[PDB]
Amino acid sequence: DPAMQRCFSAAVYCAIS
Amino acid sequence: EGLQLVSMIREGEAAGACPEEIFSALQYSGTEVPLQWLRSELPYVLEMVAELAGQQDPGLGAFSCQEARRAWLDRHGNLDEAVEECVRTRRRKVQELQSLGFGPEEGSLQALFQHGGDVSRALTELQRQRLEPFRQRLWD
Ligand SMILES: *CC(=O)Nc1ccc(NC(=O)C*)cc1
Ligand SMILES: [N]
Repeated sequence: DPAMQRCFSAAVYCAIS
Repeated sequence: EGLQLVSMIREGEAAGACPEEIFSALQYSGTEVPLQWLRSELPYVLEMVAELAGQQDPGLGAFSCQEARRAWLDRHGNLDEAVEECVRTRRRKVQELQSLGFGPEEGSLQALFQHGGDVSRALTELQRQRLEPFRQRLWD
């Protein structure tokens, strides 16, 4: 789950950019 | 354009599914995740950054969405680096305010939260909160 939060944060930044 | 995905993802929000779990399952299914949904879940990530920063250092108070957003953007979404920069930045401001006679006991932690971490806006708010006790004690 901590890996899932890290993936989500990185994925949301890629989407924002 | 198969808009079935976002309505189903909006179902998951209604049922109360975690955004990370929705995302991780879509990635395991080889399904293209709609970028519009990921972008729209930025406030969730920033609230995630802020409370993780609160867990990392209780006693620096609550972290604002503005402070989490700056750390998170500057660290390019790296969650662990964003939390650490969030904490380090706030501790610097709490010390800056401390150097002006406004420590956590005087309410600096809450003034930094209420004003998104701007030291200038927090200092003006703290000055007012020193002035009003005098106004009501000097008159009564
Ligand atoms: C686990 C993890 O960090 N995953 C991940 C998936 C995709 C992306 N990039 C985009 O979504 C563009 C980053 C990280
Ligand atoms: N992006």
